[PDB]
Amino acid sequence: MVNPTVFFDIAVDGEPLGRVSFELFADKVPKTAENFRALSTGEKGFGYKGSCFHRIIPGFMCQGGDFTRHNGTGGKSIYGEKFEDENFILKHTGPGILSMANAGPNTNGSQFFICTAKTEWLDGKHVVFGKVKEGMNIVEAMERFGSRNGKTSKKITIADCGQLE
Ligand SMILES: CCOC(=O)CNC(=O)N(Cc1ccc(N)cc1)Cc1cn(C)nn1
Repeated sequence: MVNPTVFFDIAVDGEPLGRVSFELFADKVPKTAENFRALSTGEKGFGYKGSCFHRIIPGFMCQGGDFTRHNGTGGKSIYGEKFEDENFILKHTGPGILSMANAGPNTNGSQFFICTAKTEWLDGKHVVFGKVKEGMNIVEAMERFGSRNGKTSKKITIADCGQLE
C-alpha cells in the first residue's frame, strides 16, 4: 500500500555531499516505480550504484542513470533494454519531480531526471513517477556543478543507493 522510498548518497569528486530520498508513486505508475526501485537496490544484479549525473543544467534538471555507457547513450531497464510509457497521469509541476528520460515514444530504460524547475513542455511525453522527499538542498548543491550545456565541472556520483524503511 505504502509507496516505497529510495535514497541516493551523492558524492562530488569522491567527497560525500549528502543524501537525497525519493517517494516513488507505485500507486499511480507501478511498473515504472518498480524499475527505479529495483535499480536503486541493485537486486537484479545491475543498477545505479556508482553511476553519475552526466548532464546537469541549472534551472532545468539533473539527469543520470546511464550505468552501461556513462554518458547518456545507454542504460537498460529490469524488463529488458526498453519498456513502454506506462501512463502520463502525473505532470512536471516543479522542482523535485522525478521522471524518465527517453529517446522517443516507449523507450524508457534506466535514465531518469530530477527537475529543478517546472518543465511543463515535457508533460505527456516523459513519465513522471516520483518526487524528492528529503534532500532538495542536496539536489540544489549538485545543480551548482552543472553548466548551460550540461557538462559538469566535478564528477557527481551516486556513491550508494537503496531502499529506506
Ligand atoms: C529532460 C529529459 O530529456 C530526455 O530524456 C531527452 N533524452 C535524453 O536526455 N537522453 C537520451 C536517452 C534517454 C533515455 C534512454 N533510455 C536512452 C537515451 C539522454 C541524454 C542525451 N544527452 C545529450 N545527454 N543525455
